[PDB]
Amino acid sequence: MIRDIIRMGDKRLLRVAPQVTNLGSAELHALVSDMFETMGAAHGVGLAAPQIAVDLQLMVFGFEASERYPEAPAVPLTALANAQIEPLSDEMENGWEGCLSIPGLRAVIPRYRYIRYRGFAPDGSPIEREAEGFHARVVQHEYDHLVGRLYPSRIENFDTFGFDDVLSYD
Amino acid sequence: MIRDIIRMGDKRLLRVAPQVTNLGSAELHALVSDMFETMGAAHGVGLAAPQIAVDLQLMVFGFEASERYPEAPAVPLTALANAQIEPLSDEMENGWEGCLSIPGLRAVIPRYRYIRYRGFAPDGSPIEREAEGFHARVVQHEYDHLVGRLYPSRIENFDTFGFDDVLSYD
Ligand SMILES: O[C@@H]1CSc2nc3ccccc3n21
Ligand SMILES: O[C@@H]1CSc2nc3ccccc3n21
Ligand code: NA
Ligand code: NA
Repeated sequence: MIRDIIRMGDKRLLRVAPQVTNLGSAELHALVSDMFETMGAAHGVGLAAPQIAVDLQLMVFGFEASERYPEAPAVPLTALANAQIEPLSDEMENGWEGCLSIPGLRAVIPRYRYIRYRGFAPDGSPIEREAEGFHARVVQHEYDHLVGRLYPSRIENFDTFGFDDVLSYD
Repeated sequence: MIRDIIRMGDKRLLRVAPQVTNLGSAELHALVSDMFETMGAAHGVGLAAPQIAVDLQLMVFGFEASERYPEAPAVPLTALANAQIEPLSDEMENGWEGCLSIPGLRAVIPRYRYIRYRGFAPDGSPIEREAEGFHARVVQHEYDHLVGRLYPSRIENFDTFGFDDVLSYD
């Protein structure tokens, strides 16, 4: 079932989300299924549960082909509970981000080029991966939702922030 | 004649505008007339010429009653060329701002409570005023356009940035 994606300005995007404690259950499966469905109808590459007003440490993400990032390598379809992130180097990298809770806009945002992330699949099996580049940037971005943070508070160059149909920065 | 209001992301909002040198002329009058008309149809309280892709140090502003700031005292209808601004104290004050080039959004922005501004009416007579509060905040905001600056780069508390129909911060 497709859920409403709540928009920047809602206090529910601002909360610190608690852990998921129902791994392997029917309720988590249905929620995760809703999130992939919702991500998909809105053409997202990642979606964090608080963007659907569900206060949990959960995100889904991934795709083969993105309408919005027609330049980006495939990121595996992934549902991730209780995400923890560690930078594997200090190399920062700039890239374009948008967000389904901030429709119509995009900005350039610096993120770690290399990370490891860890957590659990919805069936409870553990997940740990090294990620680089866009894959990494997705996971760091969806993680910020779980701590009540959106991309605008990460912008360093406000010349790059604007509407997607109008921007012409490189 | 109502002009297109260009949207955040256009490089033309980012420029340092040159001075107006055609005070008292027919061309400036028609431009200023267009700006009041454009401000009015979009329900603005201020409009700076670069928001209409006109690269000049010019702004119009003022109103008796605002749809968007139903709480705010009347600010006199004013067209101002070659604006210069000086804070008359260091008291900063927070208040809500939006912008016609950033439709649908608003944030809390700190501005000087007290200023003086100086420049010229379109007929060439000089203007100097002390302004406080909302009047001051309008003029400082429209001035930032003339130097290629929008309000998001002034936000200190990103919890207050969001869509106008969704926000519930105090
Ligand atoms: O603009 C898209 C739609 S959803 C999403 N999550 C993201 C994380 C990083 C970079 C881009 C995105 N986007
Ligand atoms: O949201 C409105 C529409 S235009 C404008 N210029 C401004 C300057 C300061 C505070 C608010 C505004 N606004
Ligand atoms: Na918060
Ligand atoms: Na600039």
